[PDB]
Amino acid sequence: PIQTVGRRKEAVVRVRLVPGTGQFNLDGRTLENYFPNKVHQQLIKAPLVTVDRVDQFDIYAHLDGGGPSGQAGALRLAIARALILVQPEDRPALKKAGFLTRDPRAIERKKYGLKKARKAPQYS
Amino acid sequence: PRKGPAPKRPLVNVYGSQLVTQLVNKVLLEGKKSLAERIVYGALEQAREKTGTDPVVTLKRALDNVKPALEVRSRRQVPVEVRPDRSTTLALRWLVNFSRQRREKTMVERLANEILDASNGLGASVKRREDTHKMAEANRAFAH
Amino acid sequence: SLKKGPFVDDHLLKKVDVQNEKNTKQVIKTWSRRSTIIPDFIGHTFAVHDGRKHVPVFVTEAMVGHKLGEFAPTRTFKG
Amino acid sequence: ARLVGVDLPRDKRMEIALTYIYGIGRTRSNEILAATGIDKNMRTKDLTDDQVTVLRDYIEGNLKVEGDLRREVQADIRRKIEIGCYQGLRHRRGLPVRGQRTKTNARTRKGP
Amino acid sequence: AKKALVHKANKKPKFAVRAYTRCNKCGRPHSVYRKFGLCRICLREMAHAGELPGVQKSSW
Amino acid sequence: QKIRIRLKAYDHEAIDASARKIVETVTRTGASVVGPVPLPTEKNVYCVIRPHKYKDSREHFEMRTHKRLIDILDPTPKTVDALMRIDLPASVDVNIQ
Amino acid sequence: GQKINPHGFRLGITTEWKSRWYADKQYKDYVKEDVAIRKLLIADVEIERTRDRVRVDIHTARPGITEADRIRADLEKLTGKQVQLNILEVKNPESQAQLVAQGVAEQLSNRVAFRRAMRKAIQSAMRVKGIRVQCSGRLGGAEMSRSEFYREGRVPLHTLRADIDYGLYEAKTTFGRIGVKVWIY
RNA sequence: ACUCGUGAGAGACUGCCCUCGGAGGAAGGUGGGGAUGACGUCAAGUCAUCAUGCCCCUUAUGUCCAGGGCUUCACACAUGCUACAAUGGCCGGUACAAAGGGCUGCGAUGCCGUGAGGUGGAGCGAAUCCUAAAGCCGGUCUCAGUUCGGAUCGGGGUCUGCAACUCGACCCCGUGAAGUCGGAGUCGCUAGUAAUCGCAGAUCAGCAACGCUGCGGUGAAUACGUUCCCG
RNA sequence: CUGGGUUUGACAUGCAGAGAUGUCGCAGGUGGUGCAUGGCUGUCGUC
Ligand SMILES: [Mg+2]
Ligand SMILES: [Mg+2]
Ligand SMILES: [Mg+2]
Ligand SMILES: [Mg+2]
Ligand SMILES: [Mg+2]
Ligand SMILES: [Mg+2]
Ligand SMILES: [Mg+2]
Ligand SMILES: [Mg+2]
Ligand SMILES: [Mg+2]
Repeated sequence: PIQTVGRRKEAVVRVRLVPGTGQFNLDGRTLENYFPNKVHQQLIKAPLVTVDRVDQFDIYAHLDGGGPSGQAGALRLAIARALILVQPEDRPALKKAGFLTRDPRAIERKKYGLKKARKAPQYS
Repeated sequence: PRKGPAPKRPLVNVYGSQLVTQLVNKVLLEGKKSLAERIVYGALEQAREKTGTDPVVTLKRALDNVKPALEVRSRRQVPVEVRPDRSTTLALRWLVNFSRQRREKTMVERLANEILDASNGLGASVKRREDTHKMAEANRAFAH
Repeated sequence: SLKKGPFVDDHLLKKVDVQNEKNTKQVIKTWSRRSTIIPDFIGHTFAVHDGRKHVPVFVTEAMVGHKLGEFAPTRTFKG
Repeated sequence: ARLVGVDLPRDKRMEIALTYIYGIGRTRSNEILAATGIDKNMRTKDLTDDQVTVLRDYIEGNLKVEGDLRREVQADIRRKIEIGCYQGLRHRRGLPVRGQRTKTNARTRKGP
Repeated sequence: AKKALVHKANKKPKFAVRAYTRCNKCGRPHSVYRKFGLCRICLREMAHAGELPGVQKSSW
Repeated sequence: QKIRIRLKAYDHEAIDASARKIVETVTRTGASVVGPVPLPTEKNVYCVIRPHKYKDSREHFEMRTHKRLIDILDPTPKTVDALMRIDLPASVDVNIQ
Repeated sequence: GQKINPHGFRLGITTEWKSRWYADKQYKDYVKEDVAIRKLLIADVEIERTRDRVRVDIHTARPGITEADRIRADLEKLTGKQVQLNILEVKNPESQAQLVAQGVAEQLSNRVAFRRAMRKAIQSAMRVKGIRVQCSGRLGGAEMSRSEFYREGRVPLHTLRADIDYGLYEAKTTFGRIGVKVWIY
């Protein structure tokens, strides 16, 4: 089958596609119950809704690492890769929409002399 | 900033309006979006129900009555033509600050009532744009 | 707060056991600051070390729960 | 509405109403109103006069409501001050008692 | 830190508390790493000189 | 009837010498074993000030203990004699289990 | 501060521990054991500890200085383990880093002047891609200290691939001590 | 198989239209951060990490031991936590981290207790065993020095330790002090950064730790510009 | 710092008492001088 990675901010996702009616499940739970949030709802479905496939595919998914905004954003890139393995007609749409980029955003190291990463202490 | 302009941040639009996501961030403190957003959805959909009877344009028409076209600066006071996008930053940011100043119990209600006063033009947010235009256009001499 | 039991240092309490024979007499030198006042002691003197000199300390029934070191203040501020 | 001690809170919930009494704070008021008893969301106005006297009789005997309690804290200090314990050497010159550093910021005891 | 107070740390302490752990080479009380059993300063003499196996700079 | 050869050592290249040396000794008696399997590397970290009065300066000092697990499936009297005897790793720990 | 130890700086790439033994529970003790040995006991000294066994390998320019078998028995008491001692030679003690510093240590201690004594080391050892040598502090019994250096060829300190052999010794005069430093690429 | 741990590798150089923009690629034209500190300044810090020239102490300024003291206190400055409230407090539900540490050690279920704890020892020298909060849905308080705040003080306790009076902190109960965004003036920060929220470690019986050094959660605002000050 | 002991000095070449300690079963010195010095850092400046 189609099995696809996705990562964000150290939040390691799995995805797998089967064709069927419009739902998807997250370790034996609904989308609405895992993310009670309107912002994270559209952001997962963005590669589905932009291309207008939407109700074609199931997703079963496993969720490790990170947090709610990390794992929600990680599903987007997981799906964005996965819809190309259906057919590479979607790739030129999905690239210009801007979903195939993972974030090279990651948390910077806390440095000696400084309390958070960049932030120095008080002076003189 | 000395060497050249850095690139501006991209900004994602349930409503699908540029202004509401810009309002979310101006409301936001402590870096938590959800309590910032639920106060916006509290105030915006209160103004939907009671008075104005559409969601977005009640804010957008009120936002025109905050927006200044002109601002004052000191060279060391020279008035300056404000950019199209900088006018919207002052529009949101004033509207949020006077909601924090207001006496009403909760910011669902304070931010709601501020938008209604901005629709009329009796509010403290709309009071400020007159004062900036007063201080701008009373000068003019210094502009060269 | 010694959870279970009180503390007296064993060299102190032997001198108090000698006073039982006399029923307590005079003032006995004491270099252990660290001992409790067990109600065997009540109505007795001892000369307790200040880290400098020995201060005379009479005992009463009010001073039972308190430790022996509490009645000789080690540093002086008049000003 | 007497409150037993004397003062009557000006209405509101009952759970917190008892904290204005000197003997009682939050946890002992939870213990009273559980046993005696009447719910937390009941208010001080909507108690009947005999329902106040059920609170009176139970806690009057058990704890120090005010004056008895008020004198006992002062009377323990009065002996301890002259008791000769170092702990009440510190009372006689208005300094902190429980082994704090008095070099910077002991302004609760000392004052402005 | 002297010679005499070093041999205090080697002796039997009488009570199990008083064993306070001097540095082996440094003979310094403060900042002696457990396991290494070395002075913090001494650690930099040893670790730069390639003396402690498995210990090396650094970040990251 | 399963023997487990646990390795621990500092240098990651030096274990790759020994991990081959376990294979050749056991594959004399022929086949069997899992092969080597990577296993995660621990990291103790120690921050030290660079003699007196300059706190902001600092170094850091890692030490890495690389580990291998191996797992021999087949015990045999010919194997266990040859396993310990001819195999000699230099400055690397081996714990049979 | 200025110039980290280039021996320690290239530990991952090309330096290799003088002590090459592993432990966990015995690890505090084996460091304390090696501190006793290197105080007691020269170009370089390596050790390869194993249970009940130590190599204690030595590099020296003049190997001959029977007596080593007594020094084994001196180390035998402190270690309490089977000492299998080896003394080795090294090719080019002229080119070795600590032995150049020990060469200059003899010169300054015997009241040879420093600009004479330094020039020998840089000229001879180059006769390697480049050399830098530096003697520091209290030179010829002057009141104020100074540090001067000499060099020939090229010595790139920041290049990690470049193997620099570093050495140090405190040569002890009538007036104090001079710290010699030798970088050889 | 998909992760994930390592071990080999490939992949970015304006290379295809100064620079504006192109096509892919996971990535752009210093991709992100560290490690690195030239020749030298300041007679910059340390004789208290350790060495050491000279001078001094040698019958003590050396050397054990209990005792105190380094924790005082009219004040003054500095660095930092907790706060001044509804983007809240209390309280019931329900859930997402990755770095770590563990042999005189880390300590599970179980029963005792209001609780810090006691009891007892499963398992374990380790990807096996032991070790999130803010959030979201509800409820409740109503702009009050309060159900904000958690200082100070009085009784009692637990735990290591020979011993917690001088001086350990832990949590139960009474008390509820100043404080209503802060004068002149001042610093920190250009993106996973500021701001906020936890978790672990080193030293360590015990802990004055709100410090220090690391990790991950949520996550903004603005950089028109170079005259204006500072280097 | 007040004491209680000790003298080539702790290092190399059970009953008494606060307790160390009893009585029976040349070394050394956190000691002066960082403007005598080495080594090791801070800094101007990652300029
Ligand atoms: Mg952070
Ligand atoms: Mg470079
Ligand atoms: Mg000076
Ligand atoms: Mg201090
Ligand atoms: Mg004073
Ligand atoms: Mg809760
Ligand atoms: Mg601790
Ligand atoms: Mg000296
Ligand atoms: Mg100097």
